[PDB]
Amino acid sequence: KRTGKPADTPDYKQVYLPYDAAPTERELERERRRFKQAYHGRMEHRKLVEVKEVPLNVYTYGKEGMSLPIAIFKDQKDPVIGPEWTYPGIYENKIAAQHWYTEELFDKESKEAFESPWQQQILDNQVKRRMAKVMFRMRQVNMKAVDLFQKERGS
RNA sequence: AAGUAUAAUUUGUAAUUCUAAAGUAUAUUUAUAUUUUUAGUAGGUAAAUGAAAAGUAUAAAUGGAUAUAACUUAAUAUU
Ligand SMILES: [Mg+2]
Repeated sequence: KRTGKPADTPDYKQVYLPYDAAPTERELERERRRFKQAYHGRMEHRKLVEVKEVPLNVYTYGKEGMSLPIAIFKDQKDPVIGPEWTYPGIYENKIAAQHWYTEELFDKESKEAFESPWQQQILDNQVKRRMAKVMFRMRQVNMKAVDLFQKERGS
C-alpha cells in the first residue's frame, strides 16, 4: 500500500571514519564479491540467492560513523551508529536472530545444546504462534463452518 | 514477540458475530416346542413280453371266457 511509505529518500552521511587504515580497492572488491551471494532458508530446502544492492564499500557500510536518515524531529540530527559493544546483546543476537525452523530448534532442545541460552525463548514463541493458528480457526469454526481449501484459487 | 490470525461484514477501516471441557441409561442370552434318521401288520425278492381244464367238449337245468382302444368309422341320444 501507498500509505505510510517514504515519498522521499535522503542519502547517507558518513560522520567519522571507523578505521584509520585505508583499504586498497582490491580489498574493497574482494569483500564485496564475498557479499553478492547469500543463503536462504535453514533446512533441507536451502538455496543460494544473489543479493541486490550490495554496497560499494563493505568496510564502511553499517558498523560505525554513519548517520542514518531516520531522523524525525526538526532538531533531530541523523543518528550516528556507535561501536558494536556499546549496543546491548548484539553478539548474542547474531547467534540467535535467524530463521529457526521448528523441527531444528526442537532437536537442539532434545540434545540439550543451544547456540544461545535464548533459543529456548525462540522455540517457546514459535510453538505459541503455531497453536494460535490452531486456536483462531477453532473460534472461527465455532461460529460457522469454514472448509479449508475447497474454493478455486486465483482466476 | 509479552498466544496478530487460513473467516463473516466494510469502497477501506472500525464496531459486532466468535475466543477450545465433557462420562455413566435402554444404544443377556436363552433354551424347551415344531414335516421327513422308526417300527408293527400285511408281505417272494431290487419295478413294463396277461389270465383262461368249458368247442382245445363229453359237459348238457342254474358254468360270469364280465378279457379292459383315449383321434379318424357305423348307428343313436343330448347342449
Ligand atoms: Mg459476545
